Amino acid sequence: ASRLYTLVLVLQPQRVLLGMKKRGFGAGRWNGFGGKVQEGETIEDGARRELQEESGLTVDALHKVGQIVFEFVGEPELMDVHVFCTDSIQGTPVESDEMRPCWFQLDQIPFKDMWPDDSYWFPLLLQKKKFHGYFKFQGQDTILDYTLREVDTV
Repeated sequence: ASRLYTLVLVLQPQRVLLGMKKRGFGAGRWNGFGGKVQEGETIEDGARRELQEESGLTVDALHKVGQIVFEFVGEPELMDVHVFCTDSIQGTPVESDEMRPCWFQLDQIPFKDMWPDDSYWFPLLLQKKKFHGYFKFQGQDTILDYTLREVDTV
């Protein structure tokens, strides 16, 4: 058993929007926007909801760019993360209770203050390659196992 999550990256030609997670899981790291998919919404609709709740933004179109499965040692549910991108946003990002948004130049992405798996798969998002990733963490800092590959269909 896995649990569905979303992650949304707003990726423009020379900049990417990230949020500093203020509370809960991953607090104190920059990440894309997202969360648990709820009952009664599609995965994409949950990604839009989470982007709106966390950043205030709405989007015309979301593109599927990846799937990453996370195992956390000692947690029974795997996280099945569906990764989306958009260039097209509507509105100005604003801070929420969960996230403080900020734009980053593509050569200044703050990997040292991001989940450690991001260093591995971001290069693929930036190159516009679709991917499937798996990472096994021991706590929040150590990757014990991982796999990563490009795919044709996400």
